[PDB]
Amino acid sequence: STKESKNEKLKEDLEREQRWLDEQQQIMESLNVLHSELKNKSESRIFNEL
Amino acid sequence: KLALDRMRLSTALKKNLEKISRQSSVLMDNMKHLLELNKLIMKSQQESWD
Repeated sequence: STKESKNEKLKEDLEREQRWLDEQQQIMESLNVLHSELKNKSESRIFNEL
Repeated sequence: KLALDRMRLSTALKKNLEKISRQSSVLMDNMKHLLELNKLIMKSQQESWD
């Protein structure tokens, strides 16, 4: 009985960890793209703007 | 102490094997239940491993 309960909990945790890993991969990719875009890209100009 | 007791039990059980096969006991029901449980336990163990 204890082994059955352990297996059920293991499967549930596996599913949850897979979803979390997918979301974290997405977040990391977006953050890396944003950092690359930011890295890719004097009172006279301020006075001209005003 | 445990090793000596186990060896004594083993030889005493081997000496009377046929009596526990002809008209054996409810011990046969106990043995069939243990045999049914062990396989499921091992299968659950393998699943947990994976």
